[PDB]
Amino acid sequence: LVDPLTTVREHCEQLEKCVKARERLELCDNRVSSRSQTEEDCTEELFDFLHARDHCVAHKLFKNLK
Amino acid sequence: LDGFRKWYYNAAGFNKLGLMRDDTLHETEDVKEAIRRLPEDLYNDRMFRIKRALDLTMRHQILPKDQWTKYEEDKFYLEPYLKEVIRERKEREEWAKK
Amino acid sequence: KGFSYLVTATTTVGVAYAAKNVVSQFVSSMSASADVLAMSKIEIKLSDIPEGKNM
Amino acid sequence: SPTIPSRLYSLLFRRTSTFALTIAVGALFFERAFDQGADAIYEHINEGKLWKHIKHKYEN
Amino acid sequence: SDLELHPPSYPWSHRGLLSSLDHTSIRRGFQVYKQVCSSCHSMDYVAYRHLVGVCYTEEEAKALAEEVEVQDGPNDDGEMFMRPGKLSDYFPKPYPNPEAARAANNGALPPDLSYIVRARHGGEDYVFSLLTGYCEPPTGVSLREGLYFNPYFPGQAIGMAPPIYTEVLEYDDGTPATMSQVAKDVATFLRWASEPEHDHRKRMGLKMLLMMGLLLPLTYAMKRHKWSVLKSRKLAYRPP
Amino acid sequence: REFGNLARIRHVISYSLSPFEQRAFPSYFSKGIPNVLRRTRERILRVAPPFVVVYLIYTWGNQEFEQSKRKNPAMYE
Amino acid sequence: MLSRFLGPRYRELARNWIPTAGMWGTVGAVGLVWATDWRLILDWVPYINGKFK
Amino acid sequence: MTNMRKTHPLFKIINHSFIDLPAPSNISSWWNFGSLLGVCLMVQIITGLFLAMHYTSDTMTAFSSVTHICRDVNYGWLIRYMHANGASMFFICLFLHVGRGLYYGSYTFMETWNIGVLLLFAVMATAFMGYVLPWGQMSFWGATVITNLLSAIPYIGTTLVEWIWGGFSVDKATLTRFFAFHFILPFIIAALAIVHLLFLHETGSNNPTGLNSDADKIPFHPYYTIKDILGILIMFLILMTLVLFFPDMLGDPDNYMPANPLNTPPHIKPEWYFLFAYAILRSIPNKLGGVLALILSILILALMPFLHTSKQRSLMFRPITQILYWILVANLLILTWIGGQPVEHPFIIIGQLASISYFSIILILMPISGIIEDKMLKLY
Amino acid sequence: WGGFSVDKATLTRFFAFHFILPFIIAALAIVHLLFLHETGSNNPTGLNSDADKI
Amino acid sequence: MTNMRKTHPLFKIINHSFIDLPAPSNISSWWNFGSLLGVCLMVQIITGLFLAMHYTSDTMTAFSSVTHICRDVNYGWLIRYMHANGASMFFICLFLHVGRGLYYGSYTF
Amino acid sequence: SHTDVKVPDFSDYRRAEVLDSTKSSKESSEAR
Ligand SMILES: CCCCCCCCCCCCCCCCCC(=O)OC[C@H](COP(=O)(O)OCCN)OC(=O)CCCCCCCCCCCCCCCCC
Ligand code: HEC
Ligand code: HEM
Ligand code: HEM
Ligand code: HEM
Ligand code: HEM
Repeated sequence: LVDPLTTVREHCEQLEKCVKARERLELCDNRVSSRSQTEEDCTEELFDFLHARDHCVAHKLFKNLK
Repeated sequence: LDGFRKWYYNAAGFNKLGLMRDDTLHETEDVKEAIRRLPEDLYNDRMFRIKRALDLTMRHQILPKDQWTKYEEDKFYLEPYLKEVIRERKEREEWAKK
Repeated sequence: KGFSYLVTATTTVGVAYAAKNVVSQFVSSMSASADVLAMSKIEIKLSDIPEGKNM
Repeated sequence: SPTIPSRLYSLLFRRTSTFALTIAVGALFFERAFDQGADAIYEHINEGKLWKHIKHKYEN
Repeated sequence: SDLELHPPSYPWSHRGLLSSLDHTSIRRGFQVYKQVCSSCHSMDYVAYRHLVGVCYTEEEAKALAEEVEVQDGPNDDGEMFMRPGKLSDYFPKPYPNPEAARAANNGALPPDLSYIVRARHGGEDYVFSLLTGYCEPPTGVSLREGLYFNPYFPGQAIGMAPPIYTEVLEYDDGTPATMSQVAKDVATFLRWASEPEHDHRKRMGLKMLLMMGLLLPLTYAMKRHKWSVLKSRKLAYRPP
Repeated sequence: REFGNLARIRHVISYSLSPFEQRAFPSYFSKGIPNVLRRTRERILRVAPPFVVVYLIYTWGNQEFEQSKRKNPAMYE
Repeated sequence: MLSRFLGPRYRELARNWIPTAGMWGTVGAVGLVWATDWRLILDWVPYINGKFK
Repeated sequence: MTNMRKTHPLFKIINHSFIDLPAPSNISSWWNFGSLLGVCLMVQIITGLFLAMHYTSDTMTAFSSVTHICRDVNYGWLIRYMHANGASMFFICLFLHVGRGLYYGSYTFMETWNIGVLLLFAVMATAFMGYVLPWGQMSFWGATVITNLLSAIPYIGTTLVEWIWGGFSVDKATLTRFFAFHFILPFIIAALAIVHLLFLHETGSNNPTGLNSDADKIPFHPYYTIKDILGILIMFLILMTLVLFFPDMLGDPDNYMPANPLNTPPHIKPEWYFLFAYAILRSIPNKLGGVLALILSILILALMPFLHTSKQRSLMFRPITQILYWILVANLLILTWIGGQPVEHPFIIIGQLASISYFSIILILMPISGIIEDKMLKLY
Repeated sequence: WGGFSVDKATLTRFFAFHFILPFIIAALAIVHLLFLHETGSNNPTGLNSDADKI
Repeated sequence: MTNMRKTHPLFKIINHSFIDLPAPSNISSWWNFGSLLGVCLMVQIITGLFLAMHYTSDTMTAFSSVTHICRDVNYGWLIRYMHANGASMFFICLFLHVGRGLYYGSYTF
Repeated sequence: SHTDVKVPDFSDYRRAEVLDSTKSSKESSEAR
């Protein structure tokens, strides 16, 4: 069974500001993963990416559910 | 400060309703005593100007610009009576001191 | 005057004593009761928890 | 030819008792008419969602 | 992390100023709660007498009440006994005390889902975002057992595993039970359970708006009519 | 106290007409709009600067709060 | 506070009024300790301490 | 034949106070707020009376009783939401009443102003006890916070707050005594408001111009009767659209949970005006100092009539003090927003800057503004 | 009754009414004394007491 | 200087109502019952305020709350019995009040 | 003199049926 949430989310990562936040996300991801021992955890741009993605979802999801 | 005092006079707003400074100063006991000391024509003019002020403020309107009172012709009619009443009050106060 | 004012003074001493007792009565009544005095003095504590923990 | 508010004043509004009577009669009729109007606007703006709209699918 | 994710504003059918709830969605979210959410979360304030006339009919809600068992007493001999529930009975709690809830849910207490929309900021948007925002944690944080990542829960670590998924239950009307559909239905049902007076309140609001839009111009007309004699009064000063 | 001895008024003539003879809304727009912009212009420079600096302090506080919760780039290592 | 409370007449008025004002403050203090049963003052009076309050 | 309206004693009192009452003709919509406050007081009396008819004050049943009012009682949701949003509307009208008095110099009526300050005290205490009545999480925790503030008093506060608590924390005794006090206190408010109206009636009302209005007076009927009716309708519009469309806009979500002595919310955010009081408390970092700061921030209205150094009563003709007054309203709003916000930078520094600005404006800057205005107008 | 017999609703509403109605009694006692002050006070003889009043 | 007792508004109302009220000189002890009724009313106000301060109005807890007032609360038994006997004395004073009113022709007001 | 007192014009405030002074009332006053 297909999921409208997954299709809308895929369109959201296709959107421009979400994919810019996404590229910042994997950039800080290999920044953290390159270091071995640190107390560096970066949830902030993940929050930004989820914020933009879910904002676009809330704009363009509910027309599929009925 | 003639121009600055004129600007502050216009910005105060009581010239817009046709008042005077001595018209619009608040009534303390000395002020009521000096109003009682005002003569008949000045008292009648004061009360009519205040009544017109109440009417204009009720209607949320102001006088026309030509009918606005001007800084050059703002008579200070209540002032000498007010100074005399203040002098009498101060003299009574210093006699109460003694 | 001493006799009359001694009578008046004794009346107001009695009235003041009664009024102080009444007001102290009411403000002690609205104060803490026997239930909350009994439920606070003794606290049940055990040792059935592991080390480095909180309860 | 007297106008409409002229006839209302000549027939009902001059006497205070008749004024109160037409106030009460208009209160009844306006109460029901406004009830019908407001309800009709409500189920037209919310058609297909209320229990009185989806009721027939489970009543019978 | 003290930073929290603000839930987005979903365009609900009841989001409008005069728009009520979709009672079919309320019904669907009710069996979502019954077949999924009722095993952990209690419902202490919603009853079948509130269920009638909103999403189920009286006979359906009655039979739905007798499908579950309710403890009642005292007996003739003075004990408890299990009897079929009725419309007057409230929804059955899964645990008798919150200590049993914490024991069955490894130290986490599932709150009563009868005021959760009015209790959590964001409301049904927060509930939908919480139920649909489950994802793997980012590189940098490790969560111990019994804890799951959720960016919408404050503190980012929730005591719930994802409760819903695709085809988690079978709808009676044949609607495809996707995860988003199930979350939307249960969020609408939780909004109804938090505020059952929603439709009546909005109908009364429409009535109030129309009546006061009729009355305020008329009352202002009487105010200006009675005040007209002052506002057109003219003054003259005629000293000798 | 009551009407009759409130003030001493002389030579003052007041003219008024009946509410049924006159209108409840006499030129409500053609004279209302110049009057309301007159009042707004007269009393706009005493309220608007405090309210706009409240808006500036509000948005600056929110922005500084969000940068305070933002990550410090000093501690890469 | 005010300019009407200056000079020698009110000064000797306060001089005349200060002992009865001090006595009114004193009876206020005695009323306060008697009403509140203030132990910190009631343990120094010679007999009232036998009430244990 | 005689006139019953001046012959009958109850009727002559009603006539002399409400019917043939000489009032200034030019008073604006800001003078409707006293009648709005009285109407809202009566609305809360009736509404809370019904709430107490359907409400029980006991810790394990207070929240259940409130839920039973909301769900099982017919229109009980309407009654409770009317009560809450009408308390919000009551404090809105109270603040606009106080602002009217401050702007138009009505504080020169010393006895009326002091009775108004007493009314403000009683209304704030009543509303605090009403807020703790539904026994929510934030209700219980705000009660504990305010009682600890009372416990900040040296050598009396600990025993005084164990006395007020009826024990050692907020519990069943505290909830029941707060129910009794909340139910009873608006009747003292109504009696003291009768005293308020009597003290106002002794001297007459105040016009926005601040001048002698005896030259131009109108009866209270029917002008101010129909104006007050229109104001009542507008206030009912705002209140009822709040209740029926945004019943939680001025509310608190954490109040919709049962009170837990163990669990605490991450934030303690009471209602708007208590947010103001909480910010003026949180300004300076000491317990007794903050308590005195809150107490002086409320008593500063009673201290206001001694600070009037100007020769003109109202601020209609005083433009500099108009700027100072609107800056005062501005940092009232700022302090309310800081009370809403949590305790970080820059909310702290904005808090004490707003507090010092507010206190310095009321104490120092306003009489200096009046002196400067008088010396510009050749009155000093 | 608030229902079908004397129950919790009846007891709670009677509590509210019993709390509140003595204040209406107090206000009506104020009205009582106001009417009495308007009409004066009576004496046991039932006569005009204005000759001897203290 | 002014006479504050007759120039202050609340104070002149109090003076004209209760201080300088012209009262008949010959009124007997039956005329005290109005003041007794007012004082019993105030006593009922305060005493019932403390009772409702410690009272719960629910059928499961009304009787238990009354027992809690009479036993656990400090001298709440004295408060409850003062309330009950003050109600009884209120009706005693009411009956003697209406007895004065019927006997002495006070119903003409 | 008292005869100098002439009532000012009110045509900015009159209703539509009482604008002219050459038409008598009682055919419009009751309608108003
Ligand atoms: C000097 C200006 C001259 C303007 C001349 C304009 C043309 C005049 C001739 C044509 C007529 C146009 C219309 C006139 C309208 C009424 C007159 C007017 O606006 O006057 C200017 C007005 C009042 O002038 P006045 O008070 O005399 O200024 C003395 C200097 N203080 O003064 C003003 O408008 C200035 C107000 C400035 C207020 C700035 C406040 C900044 C700080 C706010 C802080 C708020 C709290 C923030 C939080 C604090 C704690 C963190
Ligand atoms: C048993 C596994 C549960 C199921 C089935 C559901 N919930 Fe739950 N819930 C459960 C626990 C143990 C907790 C507490 C976890 C914690 O970390 O505190 C919760 C909590 C919630 C909350 C509250 C979140 C908050 O911010 O307060 C919500 C809104 C919630 N759960 C939603 C929810 C819904 C809608 C469910 C039905 C689909 C549901 N949960 C099922 C345990 C369990
Ligand atoms: C429950 C709260 C209150 C009620 C019911 C109330 C009642 C009233 C009423 C009916 C009026 C007449 C309306 C008017 O003059 O505009 C009035 C005026 C007034 N009120 Fe209040 N009041 C309350 C609180 C306050 C407060 C908090 C203050 C001051 C801090 C205050 C001070 C005044 C003053 C000074 C006036 C005179 C205004 C004037 O003369 O124009 N009152 N009050
Ligand atoms: C005689 C008058 C009043 C009575 C009888 C009364 C009674 C009550 C009762 C029983 C409650 C609890 C019910 C509930 O919260 O659901 C309550 C709540 C409350 N009361 Fe009152 N009250 C009165 C006056 C006031 C006034 C004058 C104010 C404010 C100025 C006020 C403020 C509040 C508030 C804020 C609440 C909380 C409402 C909520 O939490 O939603 N009350 N009142
Ligand atoms: C229920 C509470 C009542 C209160 C608080 C109250 C209060 C008072 C007071 C203080 C007086 C003045 C005392 C005096 O003049 O001797 C008085 C007198 C009077 N009362 Fe009452 N009363 C109450 C009930 C009643 C009742 C039940 C009646 C009659 C059915 C009544 C009828 C009268 C009359 C006629 C007087 C005038 C006595 C006279 O002129 O000598 N009142 N009342
Ligand atoms: C605001 C005023 C009053 C309040 C708050 C109040 C409060 C209460 C409360 C809470 C109770 C139940 C507690 C208990 O009985 O143990 C009660 C009982 C009672 N009340 Fe009141 N009351 C007030 C005035 C009155 C008045 C004026 C009367 C009679 C004239 C009265 C007559 C009674 C009686 C007879 C009982 C029964 C006591 C018993 O059976 O033990 N009350 N009252």
